[PDB]
Amino acid sequence: EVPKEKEKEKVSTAVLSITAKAKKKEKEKEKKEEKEKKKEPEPNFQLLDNPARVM
Amino acid sequence: KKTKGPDAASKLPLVTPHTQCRLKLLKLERIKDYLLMEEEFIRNQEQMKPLEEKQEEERSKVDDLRGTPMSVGTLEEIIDDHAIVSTSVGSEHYVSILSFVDKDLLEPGCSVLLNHKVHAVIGVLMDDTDPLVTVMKVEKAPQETYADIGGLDNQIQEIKESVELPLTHPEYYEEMGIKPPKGVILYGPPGTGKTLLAKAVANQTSATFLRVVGSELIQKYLGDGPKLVRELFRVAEEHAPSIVFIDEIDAIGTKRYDSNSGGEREIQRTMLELLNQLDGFDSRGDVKVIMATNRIETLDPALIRPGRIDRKIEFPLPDEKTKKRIFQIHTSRMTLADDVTLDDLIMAKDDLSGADIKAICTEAGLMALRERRMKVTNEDFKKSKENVLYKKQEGTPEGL
Amino acid sequence: QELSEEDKQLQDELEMLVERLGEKDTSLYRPALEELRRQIRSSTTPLKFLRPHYGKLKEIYENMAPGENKRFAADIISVLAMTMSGERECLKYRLVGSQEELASWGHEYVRHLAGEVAKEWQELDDAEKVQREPLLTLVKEIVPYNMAHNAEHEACDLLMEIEQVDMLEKDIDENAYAKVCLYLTSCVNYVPEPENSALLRCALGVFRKFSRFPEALRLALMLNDMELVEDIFTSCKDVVVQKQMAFMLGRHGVFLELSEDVEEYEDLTEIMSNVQLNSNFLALARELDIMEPKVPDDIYKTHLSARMNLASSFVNGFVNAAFGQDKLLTDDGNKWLYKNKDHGMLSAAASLGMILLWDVDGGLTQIDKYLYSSEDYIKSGALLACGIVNSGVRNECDPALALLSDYVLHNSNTMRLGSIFGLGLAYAGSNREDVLTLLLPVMGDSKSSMEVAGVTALACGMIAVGSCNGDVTSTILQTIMEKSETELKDTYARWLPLGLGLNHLGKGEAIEAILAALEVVSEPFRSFANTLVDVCAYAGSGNVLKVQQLLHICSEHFDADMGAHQGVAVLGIALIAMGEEIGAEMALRTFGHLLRYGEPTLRRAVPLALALISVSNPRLNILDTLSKFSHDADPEVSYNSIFAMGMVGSGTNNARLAAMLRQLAQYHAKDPNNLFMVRLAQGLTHLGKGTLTLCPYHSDRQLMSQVAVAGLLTVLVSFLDVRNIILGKSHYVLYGLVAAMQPRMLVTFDEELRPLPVSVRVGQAVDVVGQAGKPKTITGFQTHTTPVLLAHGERAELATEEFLPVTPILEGFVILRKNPNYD
Ligand SMILES: Nc1ncnc2c1ncn2[C@@H]1O[C@H](COP(=O)(O)OP(=O)(O)O)[C@@H](O)[C@H]1O
Repeated sequence: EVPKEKEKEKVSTAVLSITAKAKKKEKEKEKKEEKEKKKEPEPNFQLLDNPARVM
Repeated sequence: KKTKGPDAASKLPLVTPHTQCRLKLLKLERIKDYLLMEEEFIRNQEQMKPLEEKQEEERSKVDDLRGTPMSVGTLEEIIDDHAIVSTSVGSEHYVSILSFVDKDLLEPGCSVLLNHKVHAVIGVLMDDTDPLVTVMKVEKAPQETYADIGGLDNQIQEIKESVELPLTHPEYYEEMGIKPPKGVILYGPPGTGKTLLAKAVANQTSATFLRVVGSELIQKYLGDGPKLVRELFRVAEEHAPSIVFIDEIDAIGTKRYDSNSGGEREIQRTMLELLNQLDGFDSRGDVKVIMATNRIETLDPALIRPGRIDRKIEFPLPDEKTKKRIFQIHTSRMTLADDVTLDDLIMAKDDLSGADIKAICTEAGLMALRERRMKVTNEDFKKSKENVLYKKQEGTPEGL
Repeated sequence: QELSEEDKQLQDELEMLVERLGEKDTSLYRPALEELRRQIRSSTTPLKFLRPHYGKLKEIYENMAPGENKRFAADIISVLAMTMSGERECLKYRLVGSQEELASWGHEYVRHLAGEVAKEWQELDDAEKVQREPLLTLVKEIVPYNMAHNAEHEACDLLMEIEQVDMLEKDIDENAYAKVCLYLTSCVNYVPEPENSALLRCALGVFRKFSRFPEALRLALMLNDMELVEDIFTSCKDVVVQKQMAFMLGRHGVFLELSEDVEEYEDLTEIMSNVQLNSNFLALARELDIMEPKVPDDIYKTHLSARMNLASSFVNGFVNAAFGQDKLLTDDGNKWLYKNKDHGMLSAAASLGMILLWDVDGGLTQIDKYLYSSEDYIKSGALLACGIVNSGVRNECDPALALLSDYVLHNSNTMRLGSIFGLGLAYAGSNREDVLTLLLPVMGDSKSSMEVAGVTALACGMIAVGSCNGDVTSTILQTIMEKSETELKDTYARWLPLGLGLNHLGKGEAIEAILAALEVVSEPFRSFANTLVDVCAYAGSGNVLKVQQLLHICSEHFDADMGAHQGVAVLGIALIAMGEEIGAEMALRTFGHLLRYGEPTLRRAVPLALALISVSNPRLNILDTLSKFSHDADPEVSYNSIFAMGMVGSGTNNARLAAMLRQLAQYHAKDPNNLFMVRLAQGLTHLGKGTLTLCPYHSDRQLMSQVAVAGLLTVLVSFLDVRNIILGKSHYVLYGLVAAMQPRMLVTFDEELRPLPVSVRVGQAVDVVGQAGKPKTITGFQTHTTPVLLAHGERAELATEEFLPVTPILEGFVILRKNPNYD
């Protein structure tokens, strides 16, 4: 009922040598500048009205 | 069948140091970064598309009508609406193309597709990649420049003037109403001649270049040695106006052979076809024919005449400074030594030509690499002289 | 394999020695290593034999007792690590080693040591400054060795890697400083901005030290630091250096405002003002016999209409520009403009001013009669002609400011447009406070139209180019805000970002504040304006990051049609790294792929960047590609290709290109829209009779003149969308070539400032030997008298060692003095 879909078409930049050397300088600057409800309680302890499709 | 080739290579030969240094390093980083950015540009343009419009109108109308099965055959003739195509095993079809028609790229004698069933041309293969009957433009517009050869300043100026009378200042003698394709008759010692090529690369910096060396004493009954070169210079006029370098055939193929009749038919055909093409009254075009030789004596009287073949140029032996310059050029790539032993190898030398200079430079590196491997081998100071002797100059029993 | 007999014997001997050194007792450890090291440091002034003993030698070095034995052991491990290096074990052992004289261990060792020192100097973190001093001391020991053994260029490499160009200055002597500085200048083109300014500053330091002020001014102009230019001009004192500085400022076009306390100040300000520029240019043109007014008709080759006649008048003005000798618009000019129709009288008069540019005295008198003309277009054209005349050349009394008094803010749109454009061309690079304080209030006028406001912004930008004029920027932003966005983003607000880019030209970094202030603008114009100002500010830098951003943004669909800023991105691609040959010819190849698979807007803008790469440089591949794409289906693409060919051939008189344009004229004779601009391209090719080139790269084709590139970029911004604007009204924007129009011949004076007939050798100057920072080598000596047209690829050189120039850079103006050895 829910697709959880994403259309990105995004490819990472391949900066390698001197762009990465500037990236190292960018690292130099960038350095400073659900368990209790899932273990036991499966929904099997419900009550149903008298019309109820049950095998 | 051939017009031009895609020149998207030879990425900036001007690497200024040509030796491993920071500057050359940094130039290569800029080169590689641009390659990265160009690839990223085109990939992002092709991927982040401007618009999604159906099947790009290709599979809807043309692709299906072209069909799955196809066969290739040459296209023979053209008529106003249909086209006359000589397909495989000597089949001939008269069909009008309308799907994927590119008339300019279709052309007679080119490979086109046939959709089978209802045999109609549906496309053309502009690549084809089989124009191999006579191939002389494969080496066109050689990358060699003026700077590759030095110490020949007088000859460089003379040949440059003789070939920059066209291109540069063509109205000069257009007003003088002559349009002379005189060409240049080059002398020179047999120890040179591929410089007759090096001095030709100065003009090869502009337009293309054709070469006919050794050819034959055109025993062929059709002759058509110079006549096919006439067709190829016509092709050169279709292209950028090229020059024809016929070194060693202006000598042998056009010899002042002094017998008259019963003389291999080149004297009848080749010389007579050479002067017809060298006369501007018969063939037009900015084509300049460079007739270079090492035997000035065998100049045929038709070739002797400056009236049709003007601009006689003599190539002399290099002087002391010219020897210094050529040795500097050839040893620049190899870093001969840190002592720069330059003048000792040429001061007493005489009758040493460009081919000998290149040979001794190569052999100096070979002898150093043999066992004396020392980067800038300290032995190079005298080993350059050791391999400049190298015997091999001339040898003929004694007779003395 | 059977090795040499003596080689095997020595190998076995060294095997016995290393076994002795690897024995248990250490009483024989010292003698064994004494014996060993002597032949270890033998071949460097051997290493093959100890190839498999890496682990054993490491164990011996570690086991050696601290002291002499250990530090020789570290010495041997270091000198052998150059072969057995899985890491910089040579430097770690050598830091542990003796640190005594290292240079005797062979050239190969010291150079491997130098490289490893550079690696560690880059590798060590900021907090580690203990071992940095020992590496610096080792560097200061190896630099003299490199200087002696002609290794100064790699010495410069390691010193710039360690950022020690400051002590490079102190160590280098003049006997080899010229090639080191040339090496530095070559690295300048590709180093990013922080170290780029660092190498520029150190290059100024070397030349100031060695009294090399003429080339130091060239480097200061590269640094675009007017304060440092003034400082170094004060530093130099000799009359010869003073007067060559004034030529260099005058040739660059930027007027230096100084005091009369300096000696010969009147001549210095005159030659900086280019007063004698026109007189010398006409004198050389007469000496070449190239003075005859070339008719546009026989340029057209008419051997086989109002707009076409206008184009003929424009190309006639282009050909006769800077000459002032043309009777076609002088005697019967009034008849020609009267015969002319609609909007073209303004451009015809401006074309007459183009003929009279740099001719202050003659131009003003011959335009005074047309100033009182009846038609508003003729009056506005006359005023624009006056601004063109005073453009570039500086004047003591500055007649343009007084002449444009009522017209500067005149209510009539056309009259105000002509005066404003004229003042912009005049005060281009003057940075005059009075002119700025008089034109910016005109910028603030609300009665003026949108295009009038754009022209005011263009004038302000070209006046305050590369000045970071804060009040100009604030007025620009305030005017943009006050103008409503809907009417802003139509077709003409594209001049305001151009003014911003000019005002912050060549600065960078600070552009973040401008774009942040501009962020309030809506996307369709903001995405165009911020990109334009960014690329103009970062022009001549080679920022691969900025250009790939431009490549990413132009890669978008952008299909109200905001995709126009893809065009300015295309122009920025060429603009960022048009500096050297690399970065322009692969940018060319990038443009080829843009045309190869690109949007209609992208292919509309590509020829503009193609022209920007190689204006006035007729590269064969460019001419062929532009000619093949001149017949594209898109009319605007054809228009841009036509103009691109005109620009790349501009000021060249290239005969084969002119023939190609004539063939294009025959091809496009049916359609006048392409026909009249093909004529325009031919007039550009023959502009100034080819005497004045249009490439904004001067001083040996490596200096960006801000005013010329400003005017050129204004033309290309107009040619982004001439399919609307040149067809409609912008017959005046083409007159921005005055800034980019500079003569390309040599004018030789002497110490008494008289024209010398000294002959020089001129020809192709391209690198032959790259072994070091050798000066560019010239070939093809076609020597003749000093007036010689200097084109791309080819340079000039003095025929003999008899006349010493003030600067080795041989272009524009130069003073030649008698050599002491002249005989
Ligand atoms: N003066 C020179 N300067 C630089 N290179 C040269 C010079 N002379 C010859 N060469 C190079 O050496 C090669 C052989 O030259 P050349 O003597 O013309 O050959 P050959 O003697 O075989 O005809 C040429 O290809 C040319 O590139």
